[PDB]
Amino acid sequence: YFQSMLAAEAANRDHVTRCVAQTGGSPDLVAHTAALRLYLRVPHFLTEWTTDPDRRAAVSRALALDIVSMKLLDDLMDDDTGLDRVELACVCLRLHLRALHELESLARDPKAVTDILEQDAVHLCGGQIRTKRSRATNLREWRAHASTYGSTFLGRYGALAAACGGEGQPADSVREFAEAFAMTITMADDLTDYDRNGERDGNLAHLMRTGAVAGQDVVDLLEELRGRALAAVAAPPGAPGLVPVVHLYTDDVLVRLLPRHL
Amino acid sequence: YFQSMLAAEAANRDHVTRCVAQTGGSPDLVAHTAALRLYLRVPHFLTEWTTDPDRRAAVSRALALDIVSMKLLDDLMDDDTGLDRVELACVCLRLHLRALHELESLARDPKAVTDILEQDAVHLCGGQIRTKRSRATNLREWRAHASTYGSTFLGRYGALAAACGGEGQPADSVREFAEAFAMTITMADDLTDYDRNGERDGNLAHLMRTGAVAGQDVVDLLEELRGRALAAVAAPPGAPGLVPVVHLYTDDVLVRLLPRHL
Repeated sequence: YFQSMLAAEAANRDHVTRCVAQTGGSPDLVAHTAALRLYLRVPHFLTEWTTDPDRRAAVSRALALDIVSMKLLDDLMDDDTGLDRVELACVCLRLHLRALHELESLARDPKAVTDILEQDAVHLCGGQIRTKRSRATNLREWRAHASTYGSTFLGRYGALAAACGGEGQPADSVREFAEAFAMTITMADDLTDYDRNGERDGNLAHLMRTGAVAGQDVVDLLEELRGRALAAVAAPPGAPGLVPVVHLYTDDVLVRLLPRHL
Repeated sequence: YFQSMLAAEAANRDHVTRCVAQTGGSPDLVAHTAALRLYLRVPHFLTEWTTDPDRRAAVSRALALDIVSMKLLDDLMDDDTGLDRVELACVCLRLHLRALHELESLARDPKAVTDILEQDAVHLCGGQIRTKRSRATNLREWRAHASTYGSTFLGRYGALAAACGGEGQPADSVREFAEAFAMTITMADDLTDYDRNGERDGNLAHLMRTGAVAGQDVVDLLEELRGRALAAVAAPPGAPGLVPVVHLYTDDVLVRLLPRHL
C-alpha cells in the first residue's frame, strides 16, 4: 500500500502538471505544482471508499485538480510565492473549471457538485477571512480557526469524493475522516512553518513558545484527532487501508515536529 | 429603458454586496464592489433575450455574482487595488461558488453550466496569460489579445445567459453580441487607463501615441464591432432594446475617449 499511494500521488501529479502546462504554465509554476506532494496525494485517501478502480482513479485525479487550484489561489493571496501573479490566477481558474467539469460528469447527480461546493462556502470563506484578521491567541481559538480553513475545506472534498465516487459510499464517514485528517495536517503545518520560514502571529508553534498554549494539550488535541479519524475509517464498510495512514501522519507530528516546541 | 438598466444595475448591486458582506467583506471591499457599475450592469444586457421577468432577473443577478467574482480575482493578480489580499480571494471564491449554484439551478440541464464554463477555459486562461507575457505591439495583435481576455470571457457569460435563461433563446446570437460588446468595452478601457492611471506597455492608447497603431483603424475596428453587435441583436427574435445600448457605448468611445489619442 505505502506504494499505491505514491502511485496515485504520481498519476495525479501528471494530470495536474499536464493541465498547468497546456494552459501556459511556465517551468517555475509546473515545478511548483509538481512539488505539492501532500495535496496531490490527499485525493487518494478520500477516494479510498470507492471500489471501482477506474472511477476511483478518475475522481482521485479530478479532486487533485481542484485542491491544487485552491492551493494556487492561496499563493496568490499570501503573495510570498514569488511566482508570477498573472499565471497563478489564470492557471488557478483553469484547473478549477476543469475539476468542476470532471467531478460533475463523474457524479451520479450533476447538481450535487455545486451543492456540496456552495452549501457551506459562506462558512469556509468567512472562516478563512476571520482566521487571518483576528489571528488567534490560545489553543481554544487556533483550533476553532483551523476547523474552517482546514476542516471544512478538505471536508467538502471528502463530501465530493463520496458523491462523485460512486454509489454506496458512507457519505458522513468520508467527510468526518477528511475533517479530522485535515486538522492534523494543519497543526503539522504551523509547526513546520514557524521554523522553516519564520512566521509567528497566531501560529500554534508560537502560542506554545509563548506559553499561551499547553504542550500537553496540543498532544491531547492531536490524539483526539487521531481518534476521530480512525473512528471514521472504521465505520462500515470502512477503509482499513487508511488506518496505517492516519497513524503515519499523526505519529509524525508527535515524533518529528512536536519535539522542537516542547 | 435607459432606466430599467439602472434598475437592474441596482438590484444586482444589492445581491452582490449582500453577499460580499455576509461573507466577511469589509467596508472598503463592499464599497469597491458596489462601485463596479459596468460589471453589475452587463448581466442585464445578456439576459435581454429572456422573456420571463423573474427568471430574467434571477439569471441577471446570478451572472453578476460571477462577473464580479472574476473581477476580484483580477484585482488579486494585478494587486494594485490596495485592497486586502485575503478578503479578495475568499470573497472571490465565495461569490463564484454562489454564482455556480444559482446559475445551475436556473439552467434546464445542470451539466450545461460547467460545460460552457469548461469547454474553452483553456483558451481564455491561456489567452489571458499570454496577453500579459508578450504584451502586444500593433492593432493586429492587441486585437487578437483582447479577443480572448475580453471577447471569450464575456462570451461565455452570454452563453450561460442563454442556457440558464430559459428555453427558446438564440444561443449563438447572444454569444456573438457578448463578444462584440466585450471588445468594444475593452478598447474603452485601455483608453481610459492610459490617462487615468498611467499604464503604457501594450496599451492601445500608447500604440496610437507611438504611431504603431492607426487612428483611422481603431475607428474602423470600433465600428466593425458596432456592426457585429447590432447584427446580433437583430437576429430573430432579437433584442430591439439593446440597439440603443450598442450605439450608446460605441458612440461613447468615439465621442469622449478617442479624441484624446488622435
